[PDB]
Amino acid sequence: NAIHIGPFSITPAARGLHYGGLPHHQWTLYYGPREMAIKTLPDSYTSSEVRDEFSDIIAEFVIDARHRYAPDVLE
Amino acid sequence: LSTASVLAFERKLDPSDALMSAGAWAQRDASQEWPAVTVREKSVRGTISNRLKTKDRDPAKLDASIQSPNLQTVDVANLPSDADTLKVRFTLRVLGGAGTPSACNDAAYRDKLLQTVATYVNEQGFAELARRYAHNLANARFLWRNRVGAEAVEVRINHIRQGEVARTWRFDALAIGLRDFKADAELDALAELIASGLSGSGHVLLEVVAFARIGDGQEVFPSQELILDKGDKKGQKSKTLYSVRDAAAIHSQKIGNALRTIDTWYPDEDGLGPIAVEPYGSVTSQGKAYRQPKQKLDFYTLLDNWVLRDEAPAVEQQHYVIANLIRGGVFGE
Amino acid sequence: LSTASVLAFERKLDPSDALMSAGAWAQRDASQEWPAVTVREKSVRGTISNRLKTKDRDPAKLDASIQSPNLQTVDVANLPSDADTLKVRFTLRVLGGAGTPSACNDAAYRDKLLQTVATYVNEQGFAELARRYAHNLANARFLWRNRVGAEAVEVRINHIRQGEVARTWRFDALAIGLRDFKADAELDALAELIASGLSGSGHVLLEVVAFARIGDGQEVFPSQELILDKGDKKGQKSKTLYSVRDAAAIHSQKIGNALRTIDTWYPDEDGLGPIAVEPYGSVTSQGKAYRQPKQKLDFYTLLDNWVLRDEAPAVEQQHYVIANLIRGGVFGE
Amino acid sequence: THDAEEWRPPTSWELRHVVGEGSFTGVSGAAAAALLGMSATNFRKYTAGDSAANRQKISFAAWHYLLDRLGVKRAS
Amino acid sequence: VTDPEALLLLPRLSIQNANAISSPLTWGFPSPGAFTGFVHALQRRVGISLDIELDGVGIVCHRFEAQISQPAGKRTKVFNLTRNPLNRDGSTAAIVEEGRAHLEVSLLLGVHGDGLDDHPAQEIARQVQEQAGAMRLAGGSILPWCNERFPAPNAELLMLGGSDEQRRKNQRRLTRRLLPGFALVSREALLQQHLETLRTTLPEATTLDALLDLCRINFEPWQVRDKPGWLVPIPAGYNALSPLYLPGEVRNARDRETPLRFVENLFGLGEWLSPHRVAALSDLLWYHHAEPDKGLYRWSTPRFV
Amino acid sequence: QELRQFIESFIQERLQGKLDKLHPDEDDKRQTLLATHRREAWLADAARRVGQLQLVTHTLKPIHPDARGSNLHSLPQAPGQPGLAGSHELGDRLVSDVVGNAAALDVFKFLSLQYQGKNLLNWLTEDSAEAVQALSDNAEQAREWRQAFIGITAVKGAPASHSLAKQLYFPLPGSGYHLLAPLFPTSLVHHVHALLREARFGDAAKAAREARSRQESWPHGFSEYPNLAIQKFGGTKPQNISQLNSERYGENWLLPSLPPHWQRQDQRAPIRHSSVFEHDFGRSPEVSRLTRTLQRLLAKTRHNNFTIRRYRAQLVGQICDEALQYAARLRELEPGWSATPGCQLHDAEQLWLDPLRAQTDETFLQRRLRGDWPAEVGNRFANWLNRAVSSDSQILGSPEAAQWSQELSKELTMFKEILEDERD
Repeated sequence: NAIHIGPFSITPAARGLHYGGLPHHQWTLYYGPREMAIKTLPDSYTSSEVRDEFSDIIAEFVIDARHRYAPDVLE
Repeated sequence: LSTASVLAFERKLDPSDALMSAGAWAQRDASQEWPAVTVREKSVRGTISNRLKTKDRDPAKLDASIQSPNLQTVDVANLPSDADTLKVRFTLRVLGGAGTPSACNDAAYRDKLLQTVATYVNEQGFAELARRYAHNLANARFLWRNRVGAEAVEVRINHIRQGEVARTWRFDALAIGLRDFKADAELDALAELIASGLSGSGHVLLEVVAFARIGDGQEVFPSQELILDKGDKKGQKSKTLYSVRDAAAIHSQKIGNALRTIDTWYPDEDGLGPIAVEPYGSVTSQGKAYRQPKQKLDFYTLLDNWVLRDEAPAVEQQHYVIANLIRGGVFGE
Repeated sequence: LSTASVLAFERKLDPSDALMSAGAWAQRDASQEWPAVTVREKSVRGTISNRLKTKDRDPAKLDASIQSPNLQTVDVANLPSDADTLKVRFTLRVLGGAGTPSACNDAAYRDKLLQTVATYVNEQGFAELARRYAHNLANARFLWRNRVGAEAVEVRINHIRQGEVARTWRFDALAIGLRDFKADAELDALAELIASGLSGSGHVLLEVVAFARIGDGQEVFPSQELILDKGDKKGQKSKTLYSVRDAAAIHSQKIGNALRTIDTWYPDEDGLGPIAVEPYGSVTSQGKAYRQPKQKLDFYTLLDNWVLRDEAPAVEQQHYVIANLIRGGVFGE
Repeated sequence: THDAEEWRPPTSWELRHVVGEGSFTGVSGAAAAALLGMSATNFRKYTAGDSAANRQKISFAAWHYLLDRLGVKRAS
Repeated sequence: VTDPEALLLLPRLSIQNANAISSPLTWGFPSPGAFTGFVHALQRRVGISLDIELDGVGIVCHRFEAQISQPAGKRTKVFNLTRNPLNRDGSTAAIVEEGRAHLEVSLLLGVHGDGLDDHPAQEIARQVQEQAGAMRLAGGSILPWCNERFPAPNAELLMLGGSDEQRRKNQRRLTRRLLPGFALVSREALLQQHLETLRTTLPEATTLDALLDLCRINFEPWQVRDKPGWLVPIPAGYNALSPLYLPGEVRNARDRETPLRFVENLFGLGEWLSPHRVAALSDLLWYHHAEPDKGLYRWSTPRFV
Repeated sequence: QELRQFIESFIQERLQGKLDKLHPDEDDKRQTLLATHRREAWLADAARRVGQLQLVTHTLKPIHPDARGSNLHSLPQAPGQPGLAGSHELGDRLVSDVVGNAAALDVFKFLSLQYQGKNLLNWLTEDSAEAVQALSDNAEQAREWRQAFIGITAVKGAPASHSLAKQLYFPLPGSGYHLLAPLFPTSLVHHVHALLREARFGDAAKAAREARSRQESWPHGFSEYPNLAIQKFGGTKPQNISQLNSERYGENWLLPSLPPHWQRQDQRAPIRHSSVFEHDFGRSPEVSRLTRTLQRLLAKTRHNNFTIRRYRAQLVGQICDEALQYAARLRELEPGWSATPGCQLHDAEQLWLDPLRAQTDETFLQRRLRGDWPAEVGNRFANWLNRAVSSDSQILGSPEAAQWSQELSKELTMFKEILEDERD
């Protein structure tokens, strides 16, 4: 059950683990082929919770791309 | 007369949070620059080890449950790999005036209580309770698991009157057992000191330092913290150790529970050893309460029979209820 | 009579964290100032080697994934380029009193369990279990992957009675196999020492040092930590090795698991070799439970038949149950 | 590029940079279909991902006009 | 309301297992009502017997150590508890949460009576030290003497005695021993000023004490609106929700010789400030005063600026 | 009177809810018992579980695990102290909890089921003239409904404290003491819990947190509350006291009342290699954040400068006080004031951070080790402030720049006076 936020995709790791007694899965956030992040999120997380677990990294990517590819300024 | 609606006894024998440090044996006289034992984290992977339900025997389901790895993060505390001696230090202040409650609604009840405890001190001193307290300070009962399997435990007690030391005691904590209560001249002198502190005849301050000879790099056991679970959330660190300013520590109430392990008069047995004093005297390890109220040997009915009904109990039960007075509590309806 | 609700056994055979250092062979008698093996970082470019889904086995997508490979930072530990011998040092205490639990509810259950363990000690000593523990100390099984492909392994074991060495054992850890339990005079003396420790007739502390001749600059394998999340704020760190202060180290539970690899009585086979004693004795590397509860040979059914219904199993399974008691654990509802 | 000899149509991943609720423009497929004068289904044909599952590629004029109307490229 | 004749400094008091919650809205430093109760109990125990009266407290909090933890998936914090003994049936207890902490604080106490007249300053300070080293401050024990051998003795400093420049110099040399921490004052006037300049939008008062002491993030006109000091919520005192009651007519009272009332907690704004920022050292003294005609049982520190 | 027309529909909805779990044997008797109080005989249910469980706006429940007492809900106004807050003016929907053990919350629901738009739920407690039509029957059912409504919100009257009720002495002006028993302000903590849920959660706060996650605009800010502690009530059954809902499972979260420095018990700033040479490096997160906030204020106002300059002067004074506190914290953790490599600023940093008088810095080192050198420390602090606050060329063109220069000079003079007075 992958999650698609524009060009970003968050996929689970196809076999979980037991952390602290509770079942967890590793979710990987990719921007296409480039692997951006991995988190270990528990089961009984809704897809919204998985979404705003990675929303901060997505927002930092947006800030960096907006500052890096800013157009020129004439005065 | 009746029992007061409010009744509140401030505790005597206030201990400090016992701090841990580490060093080598035969350097324990110069054990003031000994560095603290710190709390680290590590990772554990285990397997399925608890009892399974009868509906969950199911060998394919068991093999499926094995193949999901079980990982935790665990707070740990160890000695350094070149130090074999754990040094645990706390301070203990004895106040005196054990009879007066901090709150009482009835004035006649508190006056009868004051004359009852005054007659109790008049019949005999605190010397039985003070001798048992000096025993629990003599053997290192406050080293809870740090004493188990230790090679040599040695306790130093410093009575500090002014800014320097007034007197010192030197005990071999493994010679003094944890079961029976001996008599020794240094131990009886220490017993006289704690008795004079308990009688209101002074304010006693002691510094207790215990050296356990465990081994190089071995595990020590400070107190564990209480984390109530974040159930619908991520997995938590499933062990947390108590620390005061990055030093492994035992709780004050843990040392206090270790000190008042004096009750050898509970009606169930006498060979299992002393237990801690409390109303409905109950030890958490056994999960079972000695001094049940269906027998007339718990603290509350003994206090009501001594004060309200003027039925003075036996002298060991008077020791028990006086030790409950020193321990303190919030008693009432 | 039923089993208790809470019941917990503290572990005997407490090992410390094993520390790694490096040096040259034939200087191993002067191996006291050998410098520690340090954990460094290096960069790793990961190729594509997993099984594909076959919904993603299109050649253009495969070449597009190969064109942009991913990169990690990895903790690594090697010997120095001039040193060829890994030294791994830890301490192990044998305590004794293996039958007594540290927690119980029922008094009748713990009395029946105590006399069951007492009858076990009276029929035969701890000689079989301590013989197998001395074997797992003799071969350097606690070097998990560091033993694999070693040229020569030598184990020095020191019984440490006072602050100095009481006795010295020297073992060729490759001559003592990992498969069968032989008989040797020095090994039987070490087994008698461990059995005297387990019976409460002494306080046993051992220093175990292992020397493995691996090669110049070769990779050693310390214990491995746990990583929950990974991002660009780190170095995309995907592997973390365990380390005490500044030294590559092995977890104490790793040495403990390699110590109790003594179970040769599991019903599936015996040509594979010993596994670690566990309730429903399982191997994580094989993903499978030997001693399933469907058969009557797991720890819980054997213990309940031995204690409650007095069905004493075979002496091999009695060794297994008492080894599980020595291992410790939380047994109950 | 404006040169039609060197232009290639965007893939679905490149198309999701500008069209979609998670895209950087924040413009849904229905609004982007209404910008191009199409239906939502004919525009969702562009956003499938593989050439087998009824997916055609967007044209040169429609792609550059969409980049004009989203405020991404000026496309004079 | 009363300028003290001299000032006593309880130098470095170490406290273990003190109460942290102290209020149903705050959890940090304990309320100043505990310190006023401490100086009143010290006046009861050793103050009366020396022809001395004690009036107020200055507190500076050299160090703080809460027994809390962050539960690994949330930005909030939970409290660390202790294992109570089992019930009479031996089942379990009822978990009621308490918050313990560790404190290092100094106390500044004012005196008006015959301070240097009947007794010298040193013996007064020494017996007040010996008295205060046997009780508890805020629910937790006063931690007794450890290898801090240096900071033991007090300094009974005459307030108005000497030249005024010499007064500023001796109060500066007393403030030299209280630089590590930061003193605590009441900020009712700044609360009222922000309340009146907020009431142009809406006439509410507790929303002010909410909005005074958080990190207000205002958007792009991304900035953080800020107060110049350390603004904290404090329990402002006690306001009665019931009339006066006689000692006997209420059951389960603490004493049947003392009148009772049912009360609610007044909450206000305090301020932690560096002790060099106040020039007169008698400004920091927290007095508690009763207005028993109505419910106002207030602790504050008037005559502060 | 709405019970004859609309309260009949409310009782029919309650009967349909009670008969949703309706079966032939036991559920038929349950539907009969619901229909006995479903058309007009709800006074029987009010006699059963309507007035037997009543509570006030401040329950004495959380003061202990089980403390016997009456949670009175009085004191609707107490604005005596004009420097405090609390229950002086609640006003906006002062809620009440059902203090007790009554599981019959249907009466608490029916108190508001006809309360909105009808006088039955509002006049049923007292003045039940609308309850004559609210019963929908004769005088017996109306009398039972009026009696249950009167017994619902009835005050206890006879006061009862407990051992577990926090009885406290308060001293009087020159006389004895008063006994005090604080109640737990359940309505007040529920009001601030609703305010904190509206601040922390909610769609406006989510939109503002998105508009601050990126640097875009939104025409209102938001609020963040660090160090909110959580306190639980009761345990696994958080309804022994009411107003503790399913999501509010004993959840009482508390705002911080902390001292300024919470952590760093170890000496975070030693005289190291990178710091002993450059003593004005500012090894502190709070001092660095304050310096960044002071440097961010660079614009000038046409009419806000008259307060903005005073605010900047207060910020500079707070920065100087933080520097003095950092010097004191460094002086508290210097047992051996010994020079090491990388401590090349030891003429100024080792003098201003000078420990107690060592043997090397003896009386013979009365200008080297025991020298009161506050001028060099003040010059280094002024250089660090000028590097942190670089004034513009036309910044002093208005009075704000000259006021900032005078404030920096006065703060440096006060720091030099404190260092010279503390220099032996």
